Amino acid sequence: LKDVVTREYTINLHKRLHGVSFKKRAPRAVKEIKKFAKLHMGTDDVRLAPELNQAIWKRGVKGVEYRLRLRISRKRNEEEDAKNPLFSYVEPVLVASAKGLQTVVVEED
Amino acid sequence: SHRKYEAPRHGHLGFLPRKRAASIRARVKAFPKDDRSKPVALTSFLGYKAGMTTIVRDLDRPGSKFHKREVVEAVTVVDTPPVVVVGVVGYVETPRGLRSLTTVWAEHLSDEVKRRFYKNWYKSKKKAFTKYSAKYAQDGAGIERELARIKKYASVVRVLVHTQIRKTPLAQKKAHLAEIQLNGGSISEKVDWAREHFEKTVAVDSVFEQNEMIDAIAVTKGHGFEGVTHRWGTKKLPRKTHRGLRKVACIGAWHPAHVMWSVARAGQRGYHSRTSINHKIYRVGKGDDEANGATSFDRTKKTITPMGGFVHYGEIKNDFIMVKGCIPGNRKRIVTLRKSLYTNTSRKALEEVSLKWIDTASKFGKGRFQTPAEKHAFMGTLKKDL
RNA sequence: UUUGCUCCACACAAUAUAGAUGGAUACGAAUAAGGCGUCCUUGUGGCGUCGCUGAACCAUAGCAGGCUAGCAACGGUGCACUUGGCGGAAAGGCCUUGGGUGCUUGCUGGCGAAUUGCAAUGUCAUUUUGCGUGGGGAUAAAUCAUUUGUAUACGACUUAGAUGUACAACGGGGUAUUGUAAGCAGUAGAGUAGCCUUGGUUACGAUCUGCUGAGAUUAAGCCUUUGUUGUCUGAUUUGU
RNA sequence: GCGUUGGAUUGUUCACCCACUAAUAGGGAACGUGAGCUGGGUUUAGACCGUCGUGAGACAGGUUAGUUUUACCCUACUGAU
RNA sequence: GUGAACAGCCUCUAGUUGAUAGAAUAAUGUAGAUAAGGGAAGUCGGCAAAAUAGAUCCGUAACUUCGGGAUAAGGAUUGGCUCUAAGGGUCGCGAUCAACUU
RNA sequence: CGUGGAGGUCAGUGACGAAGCCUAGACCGUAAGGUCGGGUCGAACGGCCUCUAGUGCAGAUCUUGGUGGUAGUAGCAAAUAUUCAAAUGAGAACUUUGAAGACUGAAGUGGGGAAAGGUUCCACGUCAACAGCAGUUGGACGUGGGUUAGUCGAUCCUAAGA
RNA sequence: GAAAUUGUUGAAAGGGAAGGGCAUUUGAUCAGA
Ligand SMILES: [Mg+2]
Ligand SMILES: [Mg+2]
Ligand SMILES: [Mg+2]
Ligand SMILES: [Mg+2]
Ligand SMILES: [Mg+2]
Ligand SMILES: [Mg+2]
Ligand SMILES: [Mg+2]
Ligand SMILES: [Mg+2]
Ligand SMILES: [Mg+2]
Ligand SMILES: [Mg+2]
Ligand SMILES: [Mg+2]
Ligand SMILES: [Mg+2]
Ligand SMILES: [Mg+2]
Ligand SMILES: [Mg+2]
Ligand SMILES: [Mg+2]
Ligand SMILES: [Mg+2]
Ligand SMILES: [Mg+2]
Ligand SMILES: [Mg+2]
Ligand SMILES: [Mg+2]
Ligand SMILES: [Mg+2]
Ligand SMILES: [Mg+2]
Ligand SMILES: [Mg+2]
Ligand SMILES: [Mg+2]
Ligand SMILES: [Mg+2]
Ligand SMILES: [Mg+2]
Ligand SMILES: [Mg+2]
Ligand SMILES: [Mg+2]
Ligand SMILES: [Mg+2]
Ligand SMILES: [Mg+2]
Ligand SMILES: [Mg+2]
Ligand SMILES: [Mg+2]
Ligand SMILES: [Mg+2]
Ligand SMILES: [Mg+2]
Ligand SMILES: [Mg+2]
Ligand SMILES: [Mg+2]
Ligand SMILES: [Mg+2]
Ligand SMILES: [Mg+2]
Ligand SMILES: [Mg+2]
Ligand SMILES: [Mg+2]
Ligand SMILES: [Mg+2]
Ligand SMILES: [Mg+2]
Ligand SMILES: [Mg+2]
Ligand SMILES: [Mg+2]
Ligand SMILES: [Mg+2]
Ligand SMILES: [Mg+2]
Repeated sequence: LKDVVTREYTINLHKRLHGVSFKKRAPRAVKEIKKFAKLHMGTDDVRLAPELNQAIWKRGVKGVEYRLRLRISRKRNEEEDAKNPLFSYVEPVLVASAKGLQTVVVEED
Repeated sequence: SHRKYEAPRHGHLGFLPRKRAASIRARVKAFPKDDRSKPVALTSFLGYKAGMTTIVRDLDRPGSKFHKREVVEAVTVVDTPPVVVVGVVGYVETPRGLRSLTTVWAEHLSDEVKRRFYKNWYKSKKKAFTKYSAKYAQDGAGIERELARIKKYASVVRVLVHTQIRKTPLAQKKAHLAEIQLNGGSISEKVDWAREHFEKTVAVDSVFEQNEMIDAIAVTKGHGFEGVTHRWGTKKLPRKTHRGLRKVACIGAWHPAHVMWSVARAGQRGYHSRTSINHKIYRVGKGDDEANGATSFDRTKKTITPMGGFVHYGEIKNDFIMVKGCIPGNRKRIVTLRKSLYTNTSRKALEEVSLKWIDTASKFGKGRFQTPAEKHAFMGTLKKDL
């Protein structure tokens, strides 16, 4: 929980965005992905790749994909302040389909 | 001046205040009158509302247009695994009412009921009843002394029972503990029954039987804050009404110069204690009995659980009570089934119902099939399997 | 817990007092009837007696009650022990056994008291709290934060969470909804246009057919889970 | 104790009739009730008519059109800590 | 682009992305919708809403100032695809060129 | 009884502290009021006999100024809509750049002008106030720069009219 | 450098207002002799 580690997850954005207002669905997806990375890595400092933001917004504000395959890498940072010396970086995986995939440890990068 | 057109008032002033119940487990406020000739028995039982289904049965009602004909009836299924007896309370009569003289507990309390005594179980040291259980050290002199006091006094005897939630599909994991009055004579014999049944289970069939009229005591489903139109059934105001129409137009005369308690006001709806009487038991089914949902007319080997499971509840794996119609409370809520307070002989009671068929189609939609075997038989082979 | 908590004993400090100043001294019932005593033939009995208020009964003498010497009798009373029993309406009291100790004004002596100055409540009771000295005892929770949705405007409620039939995220299965996916193929296709081995070929073609009740979605307040991955000691507060 | 209605006409209270009904009782509560509504009537200003008035104008006569404001306080009430 | 269209809807150039935000999803609201069966019984009053609606073809009453009424009323049709027919210019019946409308 | 000012007087008080102000501290008077102490303060002021008046406040929906409770309340909800990252910075929902998602949809949320405004234009610096949140940004603040005509206008003509 | 109004500190009281009069208790405070 206090080490550097990378894992690939699938997030059920469909069930996380059920019934959400249409103008708030993609922003809500961003916030749910941050909450997802915080739950899985313990890090409050979650940063999303702009490619991941593009993946979220790919179909506009309401057309969020039901499932997204994310690569979440908990890494350490050293900067002006400690401020959660661990942070998570979330990137898209760019698979053909995000169905039928389990959480895996990347083990390489 | 007078109302100018008479109409009954909206709502029942006897169910006031329309406030939230103080507990999620509705209190039994009256037990059956004790008949000290019968054997010692629980007067009530604890269960969990699983869901509703429908049955078909021949009506036995001479003189009715549907005598000896088939009728379809809604039924409520209450999951009722055996309750564990863990204690006994003695009640002495006083000029100020009933007063609990003392309570004697079982020596060993399972974690199910021990969780009831904690707000934060996981981080506690679980010391509850640790010093009490030492009262059973060598001969249980203190335990026998307390039971002797209960016999010497305590004109009313109630056992402490708790549900086994671990046997239900519920995630709660914290048992429900309640006092059930022991009817059946000889206060001494009541105490003996309690002591002998300490740490032991009492099944629902030892309390209830087929065709019996029972009362359901439960906290109704909550709906939060509600306007007068749906809380009290008042007439919707016309479309032309400025400032809204889901209101009562006149909430009072000039005098008394006060809004009166009897005027419909917006507020909490639901989550009220209700005690609804005269629900007939249609089945006292047993969890170990596969073909729970079968009848002598059906013979299909199926349990009471609908296809896909009871919606928002799960599968029935225990003993269960199927009562006719509906009872207060929503699915997964603890309910208390108590024996009737009076002897009903009305030809509606005293009717011996025999179920012909119990619906086990999915309640998650317009379920078309009673069993997976029937679905396979109708649909034939599919691509994935079958 | 920078030695915390509780109980008991003692001492010392406070704290006040809806108001101690010998004793709240226990049948029940009736009242155009009873109480007590007694007797028998035991009753709704006979006989006797009482009331006419507690104006009683008990207690009551001793430096606010001292120190002593005897007599008489085995009584009375206080204390702390102790035997056993009864009492649940709010019992927390009532009764009883035994020994020990002190007092005894039941009676008879010896000593003391002063000057608080001619009165001044002239301080004697019990209520809580704190502290210190000893002895005895026990070794938790709740809340916030996170979590659930049987709850809910917010509070509140109801769940879960320190290594497990644990929880979560995914995945699988069931259930359910729609209605047959994409792709490929076809001696299907109204025809039109070409070509020549003029009985077939090529191009275009809504659509049709097959793979295909397929594909998609399915808890967000559905059910289930021998799978994969992960999580599991942060904060605050509470003592008779 | 319990109920005492659905409608045609009329702004209407009233009235009247149709009809159901066990019954279609009478009343009060600032002729309950407009920061509850509505605004048909009445009840400003526009306009028409009839009668009256020389006239301006009048009419408890008719007719048509005519802004219905504010609660976040206190209490009361309903629920909630 | 659709379309009769400077309508509505989508887009290119250009411009803007500015309106205090975050979290929840009670009542009552404001704005937008739907509703079994009945169909104005509501109400002063059909207020509000609904229904109708484009185009092509058919058919169209009383009355009338003969102009209208009239889109009276009341019917039918409309997609896609593959075709068929008709409607032109210029040059010397042939050659060549060309756009939509029916 | 008290107030502003005046004649007289006490050769009155006072920078060793006048006046004023504060003071559940003291004294006198039935009272209007008077006197004293303590604090604060800094330049004047008082007793008595008289003179004099713009001489005494609780009010007038009084006048002017100041301040509350309401109340951290009503509310900051029309114009579809924002999001990710980096840079800058003490600080970023709001600045800049990049990326993405949208809109105006040519009767524009585009490009120019007339009236009007008057420097708002542009650069640099810059955030106390203002931009009903914010702000490192700005039509703000500070300092400067900037408007080039024989041909475009005015200028000239006449119009209603003056 | 007043008052309204306000913060802190200290003191006190407080069952649907508060304030007032007479009298005394209690606490605090104080002059006179
Ligand atoms: Mg919704
Ligand atoms: Mg009436
Ligand atoms: Mg209902
Ligand atoms: Mg209105
Ligand atoms: Mg269902
Ligand atoms: Mg009235
Ligand atoms: Mg009113
Ligand atoms: Mg009004
Ligand atoms: Mg009215
Ligand atoms: Mg009107
Ligand atoms: Mg008028
Ligand atoms: Mg005339
Ligand atoms: Mg066109
Ligand atoms: Mg309808
Ligand atoms: Mg219909
Ligand atoms: Mg109809
Ligand atoms: Mg009508
Ligand atoms: Mg009506
Ligand atoms: Mg009418
Ligand atoms: Mg209309
Ligand atoms: Mg027509
Ligand atoms: Mg006509
Ligand atoms: Mg003057
Ligand atoms: Mg001075
Ligand atoms: Mg003062
Ligand atoms: Mg000076
Ligand atoms: Mg004056
Ligand atoms: Mg004044
Ligand atoms: Mg006055
Ligand atoms: Mg005033
Ligand atoms: Mg003023
Ligand atoms: Mg607000
Ligand atoms: Mg608003
Ligand atoms: Mg907006
Ligand atoms: Mg940008
Ligand atoms: Mg638009
Ligand atoms: Mg657009
Ligand atoms: Mg500028
Ligand atoms: Mg601002
Ligand atoms: Mg600011
Ligand atoms: Mg800066
Ligand atoms: Mg400037
Ligand atoms: Mg020129
Ligand atoms: Mg100053
Ligand atoms: Mg002040």
